[PDB]
Amino acid sequence: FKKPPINNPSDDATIKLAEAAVSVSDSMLEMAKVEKVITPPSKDNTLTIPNAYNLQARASVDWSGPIEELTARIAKAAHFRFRVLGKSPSVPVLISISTKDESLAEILRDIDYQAGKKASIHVYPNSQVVELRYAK
Amino acid sequence: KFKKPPINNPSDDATIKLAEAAVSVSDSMLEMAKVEKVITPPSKDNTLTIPNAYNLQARASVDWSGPIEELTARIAKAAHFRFRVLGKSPSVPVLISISTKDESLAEILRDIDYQAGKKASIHVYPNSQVVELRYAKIY
Amino acid sequence: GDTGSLAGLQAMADKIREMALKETALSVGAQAGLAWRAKIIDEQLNKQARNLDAIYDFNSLVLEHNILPPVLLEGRNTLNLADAQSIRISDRTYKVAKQAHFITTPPTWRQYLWMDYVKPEAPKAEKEIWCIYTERGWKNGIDQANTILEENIARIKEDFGGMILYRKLLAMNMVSPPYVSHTDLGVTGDGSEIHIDDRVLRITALPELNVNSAEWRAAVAKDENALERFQAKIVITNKSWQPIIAPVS
Amino acid sequence: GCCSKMGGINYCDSSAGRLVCNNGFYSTCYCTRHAVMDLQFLMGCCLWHGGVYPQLNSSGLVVCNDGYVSEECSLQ
Amino acid sequence: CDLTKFRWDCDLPVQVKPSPASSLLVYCGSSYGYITKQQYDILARYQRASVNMVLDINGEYIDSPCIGAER
Amino acid sequence: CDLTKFRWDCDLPVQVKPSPASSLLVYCGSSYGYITKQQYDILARYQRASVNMVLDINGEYIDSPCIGAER
Amino acid sequence: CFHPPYNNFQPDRRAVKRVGVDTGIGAVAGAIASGTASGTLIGAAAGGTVGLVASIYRDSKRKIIRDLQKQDIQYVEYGDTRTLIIPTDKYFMFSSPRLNEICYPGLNNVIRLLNFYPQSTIYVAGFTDNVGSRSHKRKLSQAQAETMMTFLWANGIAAKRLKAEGYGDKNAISDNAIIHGSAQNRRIEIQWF
Amino acid sequence: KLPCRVDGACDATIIKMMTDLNKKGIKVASVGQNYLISIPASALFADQSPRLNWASYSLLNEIAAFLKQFRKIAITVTSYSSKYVSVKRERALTLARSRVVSEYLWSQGVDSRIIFTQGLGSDKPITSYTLGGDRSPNARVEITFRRAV
Amino acid sequence: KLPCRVDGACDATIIKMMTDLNKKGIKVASVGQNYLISIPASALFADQSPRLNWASYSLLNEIAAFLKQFRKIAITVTSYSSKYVSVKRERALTLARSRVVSEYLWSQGVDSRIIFTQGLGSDKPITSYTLGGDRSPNARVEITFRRAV
Repeated sequence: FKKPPINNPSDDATIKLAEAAVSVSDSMLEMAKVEKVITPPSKDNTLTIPNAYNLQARASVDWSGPIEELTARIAKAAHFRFRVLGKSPSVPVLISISTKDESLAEILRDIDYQAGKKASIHVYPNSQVVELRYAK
Repeated sequence: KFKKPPINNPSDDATIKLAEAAVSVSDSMLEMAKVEKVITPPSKDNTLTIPNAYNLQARASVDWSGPIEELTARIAKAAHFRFRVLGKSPSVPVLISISTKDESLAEILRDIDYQAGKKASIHVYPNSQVVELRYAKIY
Repeated sequence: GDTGSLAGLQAMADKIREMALKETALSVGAQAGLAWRAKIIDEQLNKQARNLDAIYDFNSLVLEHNILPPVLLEGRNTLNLADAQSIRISDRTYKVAKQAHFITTPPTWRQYLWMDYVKPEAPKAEKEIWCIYTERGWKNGIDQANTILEENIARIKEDFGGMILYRKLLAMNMVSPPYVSHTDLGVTGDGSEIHIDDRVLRITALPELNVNSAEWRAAVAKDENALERFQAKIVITNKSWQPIIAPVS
Repeated sequence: GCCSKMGGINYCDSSAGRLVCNNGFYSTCYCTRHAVMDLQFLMGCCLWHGGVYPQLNSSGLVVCNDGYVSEECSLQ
Repeated sequence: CDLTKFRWDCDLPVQVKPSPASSLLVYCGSSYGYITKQQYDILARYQRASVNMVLDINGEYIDSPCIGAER
Repeated sequence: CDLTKFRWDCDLPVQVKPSPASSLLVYCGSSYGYITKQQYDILARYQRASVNMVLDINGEYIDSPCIGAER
Repeated sequence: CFHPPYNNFQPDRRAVKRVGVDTGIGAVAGAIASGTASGTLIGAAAGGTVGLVASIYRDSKRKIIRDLQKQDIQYVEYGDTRTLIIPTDKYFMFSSPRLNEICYPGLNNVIRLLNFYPQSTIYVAGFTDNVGSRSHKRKLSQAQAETMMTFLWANGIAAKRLKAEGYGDKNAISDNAIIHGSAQNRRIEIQWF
Repeated sequence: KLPCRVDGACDATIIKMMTDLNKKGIKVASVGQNYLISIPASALFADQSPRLNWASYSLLNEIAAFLKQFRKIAITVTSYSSKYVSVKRERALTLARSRVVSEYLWSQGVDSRIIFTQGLGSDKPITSYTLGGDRSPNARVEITFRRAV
Repeated sequence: KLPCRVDGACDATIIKMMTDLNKKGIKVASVGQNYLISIPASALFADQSPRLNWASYSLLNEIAAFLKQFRKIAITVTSYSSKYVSVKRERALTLARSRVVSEYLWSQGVDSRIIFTQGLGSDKPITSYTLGGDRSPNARVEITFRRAV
C-alpha cells in the first residue's frame, strides 16, 4: 500500500509557505536568467585545445608565479619551441595551476584563461611553437 | 451535516506568520523580476554554452547547499563527462543551493550556471565529453 | 515533575498572601511557556528549513565582489504635521537603512528567525488558584514567544525586502552601483615572508540614491492579448463553469 | 549494544568517527565527538549572536557578545 | 443569445480589428476584442445577470472575465 | 562490439598516430591513442553502460580507465 | 476483485460481491439450522434478499454523497446544476498536476456519482490561491483541471461531454488574505446538469 | 476581559438554523465563505404581486436571525420570477420584491454595511421546468453574502 | 548530551532487513562501502510497462526504509529490461521506470542529496538466460549507493 510523502505539506499554512517558496525560487531563477551575461562559443576569446599529439601528454603541475616561466616549461616538456611576442609588464602576470592529472593542452588553456587580456597563448602545431603574446 | 472540502491538519501560528511573510517576499520578488525584465530583457540563452546531448538526458533529483564545484563534479561523473576547472577558485566560495526533483543533467547544469551568475560559469562540450566549470576573472 | 510541560508544571503542586501567590504563579508560568513555545517555533523552522532557505536566499542577491547590497526602506504618502499652519508631504521617501559592505559568507535566515531555547529549571490561596494562575502565565509566555517570533520575521522581511528594493531601484537607475577598485601588487614581501599575487580590493564608492530624476528609467510591463495571433473561432462563450453564489459583493 | 546481530564492537575508527564491528560493516554508532552528526537543534542562549556575554548580571538581562539582548532568555 | 431557457447558452463572435461595423471594446481578461452594438448590449445584459463569459477560441478557454469598455 | 549477449566482450584496435581516418582521442589511463568515429561511439556507449574498458596489449593489461576526448 | 488503483478503469462489482457473500452466509446458516436441501435453499434465498436490500441501500445516490462528504469532497445541488468541489490540497500532489492516487476512494466515488447522469454536460474548472505569478497560477490550475477531466474521460465519460478550464486566483470563494480562506480557494469544481 | 466570540452568534445556533431552513425548504448553501439563501417566492409573496403575506414574516424573521449570526459587509437580495406579462413587468415586480425584503431585513437590524437589491425578472433560471407561476422553482429570492473574516 | 548513533538507524535493523529482502528475492549485496539492491522488474512493474502494481508499494516501502537506514550523498537508480520492440522503446521504458521508482523513493524521504536515474534498455545483462520478458533475470532495477563515512 502506497504511503504519502513524509514531507508533504498537509497544513493550511505549510502549503502556502511551500508555494511561496516555489514562487521565490522561480523569481530568483528568472532574475538570474536576465542578469547572466554569456559568451557564445563562436565569440569566445579563449584557447581551443590545440590537438597536438605531444601536447596531449598528461602532466602534474603545482605552480604559482609568472606566466612566462610556466609557459616556457610546459612548451619544453611538450618539446615545442617557445617564444614571447611583446614587452613584459612591470608587474608580472601571475598565474596558478595546481593539477595532478591534466594534459599540457588543457594546462595551456587554463594559463591563457587566467592571463585574460594581459597575455594570450597561441599554439602552432605544424611548426611546433608556443607563442606568448603580451598586450599593450 | 455541513462541511467544506479542505479540512487539513492543524496549523501553527509560527507557520502562519512564516507563510504571510513568505507571500509578501514572493510578491516583492515577482515585482522586481518583472521590472528588471522590462528594463532589460534577456537576449542569450545558456543552452548555447551548455548544449544538451545524449547521456546528458539522464535525470537527477538534487538537494544541495554547498560549493558549486563538488555538485558540478558529481553531475559530470554521473553523466560520464570528464570534469575540468578553469580559473582560480576564489577565497569566498561560490555557494549554490539546488533543490529540484527529477530533471535532466543538462537542466541541472543550466540551473547551476544561472545560480552562479557572475561568479562561475558552466560549459559542456559534448564532442569531447567535458563539463567545464570556470571561475570568473574577478579580483 | 517537569518544567517543560504545563501538565508537569501544574502537577508540581498537586490579600497579601493571595496577591503573592498570583504574582509567583504568573512568574513561574510565563518563563516555562515562553521556553516551550520557543522550542516549538524552532522545531517548525527546522521542519521548513529548506523552504526558508529558498525564500530568504541572501546568496542570490549578493553583488559582484561579494558585497551585500544596501537595505532600502520605502514609504509613500508621507505627511508630517509639524505644527498648526505647517505640514510637509512627499510622494515617496527612500532611505538607506544599512550600507553595502564586503562580506565573506551570505547571511542566513537563522540569524534572524531562530529563537533561543534553554530548558529553564525552577520550582483557598495555597495551590488551588496556583494552577489557574500558572496556566495563565503559560498562555502569557506563549504569547510573548509568538510576539518575539513575529518581530524576528519582521526584521528578516525588512532586510530581505530592502535588498530586493535595492535591486529594483538599481534596475530603474534610482541608485548607483557600488564602485570597487583593485590595487594589483606583484609579488610582495621580504626574505621572511612573501605573498605571490597580492591584490587589495577597496570599495571606492558606496551605493547612494541619486537625486537626478532625469536619469531614472521608468518600466512599463504589458499583458499579451490576441494581437498577432488570430479556423480562428474567437468567441465569447457562455457554456462554461458558472459560480453557485453568483452575485457576491 | 551497538553492533547487535553483528559480531560486536571491533574498534573505534577515529578517522571516520564511527565504530567498526566484527564484520567489515561499519556501525551506525559514533565513537568520537568529531563524527559527522546531523546536528540541527542546538540548545543554548544567544546562538547566532556570539554566545552569552560573560558578565555578572545586575538584572535578568542576558546580553549576547554582539550587544543584542536575548529577550527569550532574559528574566521577566 | 437565448437568455432564459435554463443554461442561457449562447455564442458571440469577436472581431479583433476595429471595423466600422464592430468597434465596441470587450476586455476578455487581458485579451481584448471588438464587437457590435447589439452584441455589446446582450453582453451587458449577461453581465447584469452575473454570468461568466469566458473567451473560448477553438473550444479552448483563454481568459475568464468579460467587461464592456468604451464604445 | 557485441554489446548485450551476457559479457559484452569486444575488441577495439588503437592507432597511435592521428590518422585522417582515425583521429578521435581515447585516454586509457595516462596512455592515449586514436580511434575512429564508430569506435568512439561504441566506446561512449560502453562508458554509458559503465563497463571497464582496460587497455590490453598482447594480452597484458596496461591502463584501466578509458574516457573519450576531443574529436 | 478490485484493484486499488482505479480498478483498471473496469466496471466495479460491489453489488454482485455483496449479494454473493450474503447468499453464501445465508446458505451456510440455513444448512446449519436445517440440514436439508430445502432449508439450505431457504437460507440462500434469505441471503439473496438481504444482500439485495443492502446493495440497494449502499448503491443509492444519497449514500454516495454521504461517502463523498465523509471524504473531503463537497456536493452542492442548486436547482438542477450539481457541483462537486474537490480540494487540490488533498486530491493532487503538491503544486503538480499529478493525481493523488492515495485518495482513490474519493475519485471512485466522484466517478460513481457522475455515472448517475449519463446525459449531463460536465465542466471541470481549476482554481488556485493568490500565491505565485499570474501565469503560474493560470498554468497550474489548467493542468490540474485537465488531469481531472482526463480521469473522468478515462473512467468512462465521453470526450464531448467534458470541458476543462483553469482560472487563476480570479473566482475566489474565500478571502486569500487569510490562511484558511486561501486554502478553501484551492479546489476543482465539477459542474453538470 | 475581552469577548470570546462575536456577540450573539453561536456555531451550534448557525448549524441548527441552517438545518431548520433547509428542512422548511429555504435552501441555505455555503460554498467557501460565500453563503446563499434561496427562498421560494410562493413562501413569501402572493401570486405575482410584491405583497408579503402576514404569515411569511416569521420566515423573514428566521432569515434575519440567520443573517445576524454572521459578520459581513454587503448582502445582496436578488429576485427572479416566471414570465407573466412583459419584460418590464417582471423586472419592476422583482425590483419591488427585492426592495421590500431588503427593507424588512434592514429594519430587523443585521450587521451589514450595504444591502444591495436587484430584480432581473426572468433572466437567470436555475431549472428547465418553467411551468407554473410563483410555484415555479426558478421564481425565488436569493440572499447572497460573504462572511467577513 | 550528544547522539550515540545516526538517528533512526540500527545495525540489527540493517542486518534483519538485508536478510528479509534477500529472502524475498531482492538481492541486497554489499562489497566494501558500496551497496547494491537488485529488484526483479516483475516484482515492481507490469508486463513491459512503467506502471507499478499497487501491491509493489510495500516492497518499495521496505526498500525506502533500507535506504533510510544509511547516510549517503548520492544514490543511483538504473533500469534494464529484455528486448521487446526497439532500442528506443526499451530505453524509454527503462528511463520511465527509473523516474517513477526514484520519484517514489524521493517522496519517501531518504537521506540522499542526489538520486540519479538512468535506463540503458538492454545494454548490460547479468545472465545469458535471455528467455522471458519481465520474468527474465536481467530485467531488473538496480539501486546502488555508497555509505557516506
